[PDB]
Amino acid sequence: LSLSGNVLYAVNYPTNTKSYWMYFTVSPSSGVSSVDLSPSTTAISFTAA
Amino acid sequence: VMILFGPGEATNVFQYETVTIQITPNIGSPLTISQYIYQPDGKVTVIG
Repeated sequence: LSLSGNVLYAVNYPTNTKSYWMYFTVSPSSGVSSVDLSPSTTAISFTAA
Repeated sequence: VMILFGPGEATNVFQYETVTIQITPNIGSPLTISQYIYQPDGKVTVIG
């Protein structure tokens, strides 16, 4: 997969005390082959180290 | 090698699909040909 858009981040602006969502767009890289994205098989990890 | 489609397989164009052709002679390994086909771009299109 390639990141194929900007990464958007939403917060309780202007107060910035609380965090709402992140949105971004992905597509299979270089148009070569299909990707299984089933939520049973695939993981998405998130870390703010 | 030329493949002409009949009214069955002709029914709509290959798009966002994998087409596989295999030639299997009576001696030796078969030749397996595979293309993922994007939308065709001309009267003839180069798919592979």
